[PDB]
Amino acid sequence: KKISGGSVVEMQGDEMTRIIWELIKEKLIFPYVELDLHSYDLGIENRDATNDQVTKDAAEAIKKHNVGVKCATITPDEKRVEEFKLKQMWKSPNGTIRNILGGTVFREAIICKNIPRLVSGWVKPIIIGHHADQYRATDFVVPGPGKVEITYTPSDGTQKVTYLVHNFEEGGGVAMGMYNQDKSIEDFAHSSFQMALSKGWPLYLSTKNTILKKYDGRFKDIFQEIYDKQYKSQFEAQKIWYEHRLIDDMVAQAMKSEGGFIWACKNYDGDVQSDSVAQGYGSLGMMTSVLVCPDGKTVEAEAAHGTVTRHYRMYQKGQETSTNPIASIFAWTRGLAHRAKLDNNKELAFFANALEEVSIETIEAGFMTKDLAACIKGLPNVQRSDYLNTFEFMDKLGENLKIKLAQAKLS
Amino acid sequence: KKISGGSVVEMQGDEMTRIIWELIKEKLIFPYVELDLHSYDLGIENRDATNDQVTKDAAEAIKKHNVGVKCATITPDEKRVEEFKLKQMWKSPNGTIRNILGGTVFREAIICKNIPRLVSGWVKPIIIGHHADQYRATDFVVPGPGKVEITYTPSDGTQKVTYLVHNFEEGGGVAMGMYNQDKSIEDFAHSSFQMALSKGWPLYLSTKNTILKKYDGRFKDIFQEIYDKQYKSQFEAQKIWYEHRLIDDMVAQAMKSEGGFIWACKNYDGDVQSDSVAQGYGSLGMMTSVLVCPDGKTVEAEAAHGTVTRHYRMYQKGQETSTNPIASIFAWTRGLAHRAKLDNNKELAFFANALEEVSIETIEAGFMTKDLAACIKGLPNVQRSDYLNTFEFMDKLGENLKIKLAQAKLS
Ligand SMILES: NC(=O)c1ccc[n+]([C@@H]2O[C@H](COP(=O)([O-])OP(=O)(O)OC[C@H]3O[C@@H](n4cnc5c(N)ncnc54)[C@H](OP(=O)(O)O)[C@@H]3O)[C@@H](O)[C@H]2O)c1
Ligand SMILES: NC(=O)c1ccc[n+]([C@@H]2O[C@H](COP(=O)([O-])OP(=O)(O)OC[C@H]3O[C@@H](n4cnc5c(N)ncnc54)[C@H](OP(=O)(O)O)[C@@H]3O)[C@@H](O)[C@H]2O)c1
Ligand SMILES: Cc1nc(NCc2cc3cc(Cl)ccc3[nH]c2=O)ccc1C#N
Ligand SMILES: Cc1nc(NCc2cc3cc(Cl)ccc3[nH]c2=O)ccc1C#N
Repeated sequence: KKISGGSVVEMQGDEMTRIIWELIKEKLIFPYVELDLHSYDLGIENRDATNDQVTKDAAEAIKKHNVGVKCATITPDEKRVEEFKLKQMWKSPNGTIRNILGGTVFREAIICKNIPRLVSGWVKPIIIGHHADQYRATDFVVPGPGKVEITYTPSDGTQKVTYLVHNFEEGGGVAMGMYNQDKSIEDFAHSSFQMALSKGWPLYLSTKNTILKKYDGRFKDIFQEIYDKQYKSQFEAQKIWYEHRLIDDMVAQAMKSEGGFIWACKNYDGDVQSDSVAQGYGSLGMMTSVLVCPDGKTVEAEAAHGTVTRHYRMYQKGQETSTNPIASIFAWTRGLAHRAKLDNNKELAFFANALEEVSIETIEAGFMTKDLAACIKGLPNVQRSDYLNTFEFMDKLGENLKIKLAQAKLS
Repeated sequence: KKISGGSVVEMQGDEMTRIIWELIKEKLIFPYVELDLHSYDLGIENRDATNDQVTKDAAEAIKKHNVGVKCATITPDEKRVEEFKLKQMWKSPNGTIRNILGGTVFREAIICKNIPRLVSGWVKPIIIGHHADQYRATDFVVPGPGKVEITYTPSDGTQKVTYLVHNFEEGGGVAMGMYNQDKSIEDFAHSSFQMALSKGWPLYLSTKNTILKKYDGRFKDIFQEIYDKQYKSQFEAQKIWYEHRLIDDMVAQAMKSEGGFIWACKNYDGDVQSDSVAQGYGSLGMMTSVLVCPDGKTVEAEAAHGTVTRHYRMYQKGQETSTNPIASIFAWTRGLAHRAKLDNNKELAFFANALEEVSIETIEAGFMTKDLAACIKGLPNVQRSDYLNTFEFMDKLGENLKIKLAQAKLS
């Protein structure tokens, strides 16, 4: 008998991650779990043939079913449009899914004891939620002298208000306007509080409300009042807390820490690709994300990395690859964990736990892909004997998962 | 006789760095250099007694004599007001000096062969330049539904451009105008190019011009314009170069590099206190911060760390301290090096370089403070015999500086 897993939305993607994804299904999920599988094919070719309709259906299906697990997908640029002979430059599937579901993206690196962290003392997870404000900035060029003003015009016909941004008296420059709605800050707080409670770690919000007393102040105030009104009691009953920190203070305290907290980052750039610390552990192969909706009901899980084109080109040319499947595995285990939580499914919750722990324990036992060996050894000194290829590593996790599940049949 | 060093503005500070600062003066500078020394005591008690007049006079003195070397100071919080019975929560002296002088801050880690880096590849210094954006922003509350717009009116009156920032439809929020003058971007480029030519390293500018196509577009354009018109020649002379990089590209490239480059960071997210990589090595006492004014002629140097309160507590209680003075020493050498460039002073240029080498050479020979020995071995495997205390380390440097300067009659 396999475990009854229930309703899961699954999105197939592109290139190397598509390959790894099928291995995870074939070798780690399907042998143990029976799913009411809502599979959508978000490969670039299927997205093109359906005029991106598959991406919309998949999003609507997560809304309906509450648990999405997504493979990484090609976001087409002009070079991909030539490669695939695409009908048009299809928007990022991630963009499409985000704006339908709403939510806050939380990223977390998976800790192995034998894999050096940026701070050696980091042994508990650090979980970063970003809002999105560069993404809704209206920026322009100031060609020469003149006034830049930002104005608020009430919908109710009361007096417009005007604020001077700058009087350019000599020469030009550059100017932009940025906003946040109360509604989005409330969603971000709720997603942020829901996560801390569910992982049982404390929550920090970092801002620069010393400089931006109004803009960042609003984030501090909404978080604080939603905490007091709605979450304080639950937090104290898990012996955790919420606290606001100035960014300077948060960074300082985080580098002194052991980890084990949620960090809500009111920030200009929330991209993984521009975050040194995300990029200064193992690979993006050890970075997982979850989109958490404010309801605390609906979750979408993916690897924080891309389709690993470089490795895929090697795999088409027949050459040996060593691609880290951990972030992709943890998309599955976080989705199934959330499935298990919604359905009070003790067996699926155990299984999801077992697969996370077999993943960490396999790497901790010395069995790893090249990227992780390069972290221990330095890339110049890595030998073939220090690591496993993609298929060798997936077979080793399969071996260990079988053994841990056989042993667990004593409870 | 000693070397004639000329005018230097020196700023005394607080707690552990004040102890080390005097020790550097008595053991490494004063025995070999005579200064026309303009000394300002920026200790918290003298700031309070003078109602922070000493801070304002010290900044004016830097503008007049062109070279400042500053010890770390206490930035008062509520606990410091209590501790010292302060009259007011005085503003950071760094802030007061920064906003008085303006210009570009460059932070740089000091590299030793035997001290591990956050990335092994890093064997040459990475110098980050940032302007001294979000400080001159107008932020406000959008009290309820309506249109937030930003509008440009040229002083000639020939046009009116209105951009929608956001139509608030579902309650209110916050909004914000930001600007930059072309002169400020030009000052930032000139400093960045001069630093690259002065150090013999290539220069990268990073922006987010994929999203802020115009705001960051203007940065990219002005840097390219200034390069092509007045630096390309001298860059090719010194076999270095200048390129723009998308921040997403720049980080990944940087983690896979050997270092040895200047990194102009356009980034509202951007200052040393909110940079996690810089905190890593700053808190080792291996990071300097040089403010470089537009003129090209005025610099303030300091350690990128605090007063090291915990070690001061240990010293007040008679415990042995092992505090790293390298960043404090490199503030002096960077300041003396600039003094020497201005005055065309070969003897002082030589002394400055000779002290940097002695410091690095002493650590490479295995003589270091606890934190450095902890970096190599791990704190748990550190024995007393692996490190020197504050005074033993300053004695070793002194002894080693005397040897190297005595052998300035050998070759
Ligand atoms: N759907 C998504 O979530 C998402 C997000 C980002 C990008 N993408 C898409 O992915 C495609 C490729 O983007 P990209 O190559 O810039 O980014 P990427 O696929 O994340 O790969 C960047 C590099 O990081 C390393 N790396 C990333 N994931 C790894 C893993 N699992 N195991 C080992 N090494 C790993 C590899 O470095 P080495 O080459 O040094 O070995 C790889 O070439 C694009 O078409 C883009 O649109 C999708
Ligand atoms: N003017 C400035 O330059 C400046 C900038 C920031 C802070 N500050 C002021 O500094 C005061 C104290 O702040 P803080 O103690 O949290 O920050 P800090 O002085 O940077 O020290 C923080 C920790 O970093 C390590 N560390 C820093 N410098 C070190 C060195 N030279 N050698 C060895 N270890 C070193 C120590 O870690 P361990 O304890 O684990 O050894 C120390 O406790 C505050 O009142 C603040 O206002 C001023
Ligand atoms: C323990 C660890 N956790 C990570 N979690 C995500 C994350 C942490 C983080 C921490 C800091 Cl201090 C700054 C930026 C960060 N960005 C991240 O994406 C990322 C890297 C590492 C490491 N090493
Ligand atoms: C070799 C080295 N150089 C440093 N230079 C300054 C610096 C580099 C840097 C690099 C990156 Cl990839 C990201 C942020 C950074 N911030 C900095 O302040 C900082 C740390 C280290 C180290 N290890």
